[PDB]
Amino acid sequence: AHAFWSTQPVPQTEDETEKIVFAGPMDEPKTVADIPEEPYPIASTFEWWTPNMEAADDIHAIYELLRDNYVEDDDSMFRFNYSEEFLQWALCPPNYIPDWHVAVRRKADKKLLAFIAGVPVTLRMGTPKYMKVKAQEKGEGEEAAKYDEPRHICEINFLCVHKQLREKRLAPILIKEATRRVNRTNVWQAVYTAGVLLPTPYASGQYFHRSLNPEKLVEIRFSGIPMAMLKRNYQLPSAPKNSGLREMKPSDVPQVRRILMNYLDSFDVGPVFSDAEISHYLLPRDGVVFTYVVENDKKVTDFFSFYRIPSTVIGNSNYNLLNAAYVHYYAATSIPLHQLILDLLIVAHSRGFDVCNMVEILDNRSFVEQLKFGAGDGHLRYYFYNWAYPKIKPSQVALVML
Ligand SMILES: CCCCCCCCCCCCCC(=O)SCCNC(=O)CCNC(=O)[C@H](O)C(C)(C)COP(=O)(O)OP(=O)(O)OC[C@H]1O[C@@H](n2cnc3c(N)ncnc32)[C@H](O)[C@@H]1OP(=O)(O)O
Ligand SMILES: COc1cc([C@H]2SCC(=O)N2Cc2ccccn2)ccc1O
Repeated sequence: AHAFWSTQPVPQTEDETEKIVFAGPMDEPKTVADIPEEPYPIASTFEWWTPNMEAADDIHAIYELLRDNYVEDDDSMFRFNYSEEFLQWALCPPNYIPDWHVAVRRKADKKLLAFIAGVPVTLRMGTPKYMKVKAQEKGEGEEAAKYDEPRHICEINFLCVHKQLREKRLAPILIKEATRRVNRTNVWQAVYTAGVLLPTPYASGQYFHRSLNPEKLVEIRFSGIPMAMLKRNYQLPSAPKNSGLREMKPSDVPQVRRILMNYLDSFDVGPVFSDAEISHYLLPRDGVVFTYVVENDKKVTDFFSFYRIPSTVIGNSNYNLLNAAYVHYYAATSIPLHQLILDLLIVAHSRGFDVCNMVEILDNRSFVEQLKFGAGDGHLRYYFYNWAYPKIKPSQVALVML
């Protein structure tokens, strides 16, 4: 059984979620007034802390916790090493809610012991297309469309319990207190992803990896194999191919918004961004996010973005860090996607990245073979809290998780 997740308003089995035909809430309907104003009880040796994620020193403390105690691969060879500048960026988008950033500290020495963050996101999460077709067949269109409006919900990430406190049931308490703070803000859904299987994902996709520095990837034992031929296989132009590719600037915001919103529209689950959220999530930030538009005749017709997450290489001597670029949002209207993403690779490689990672969401599958991405061991499972949702393919997901 799941002593925690069984008590939660999520579908409980694969079986249950094959049964779901309409999008909609699961729990009893509640009001802010129904929600306790006191934080969830925790042991007297601990205290709740709300870090200030725009304070360098508080960001550094979260940083160290995640550097030492966040997500590893199944073989404990790699561990995410999210940068401080990246943490500020991911956790402080426009209209972020400081109270959604939730820590536990040892009351004695203020040692940071645990963390979970929520940020606001406006998400389209109405009944998916294949199920609206069935609803129409059965004269149930209105029930199917009832929750079509884009919803203001919580996106959770960065759940982390210090290694020294593992399997002590501290993660359920963090999730309950996060849930409480979010509910007190009159928000009743969340979206989150995990590499592990929990009850119960609405979508799952494989990760894909494109080697940019195979010598290094082999050396750290991420890849296997002659090195001259492997280098030759993965070699890339030294400069981008699309004439008038350039980094995004602030005046591109409205057109990038337009073409992104038009594109993400075609997917069942996807975010809606204001101009302020496009500027936050897509304007270039050194070491963090990198975004390039195609502009021809003073008009932005395509773009791509990727973000950086270095990983600690745990076992190797010769290297302590892996530099990885993650495919972020993009849109193509003037060139095949593979031609657009080729430039992403050239740019990533030119800037010193070792590998380009993505999950098979969006139309990421459409360029896998031609650009030489290979399937990895990772899977990313997508979940909602308090939201019934029919199983969809990952190529119907348009929400990139950081
Ligand atoms: C309305 C708004 C709602 C807001 C909240 C929305 C929900 C958000 C949900 C969180 C979204 C997070 C998205 C990400 O950030 S996914 C990345 C999570 N982080 C890591 O994997 C870092 C390395 N690992 C750790 O820090 C710990 O092992 C964690 C903290 C993950 C578990 O700590 P620990 O190992 O010390 O265990 P425990 O004894 O305290 O707790 C055991 C219980 O925890 C359940 N568990 C294990 N892994 C996960 C997991 N990734 N999501 C949710 N639950 C998980 C597990 O099944 C068990 O419950 P049950 O099986 O007994 O029933
Ligand atoms: C080792 O395989 C994977 C690792 C990961 C995550 S787990 C901790 C981490 O640092 N990963 C990122 C990573 C590590 C090595 C190569 C590419 N991506 C995601 C997808 C994968 O296929």
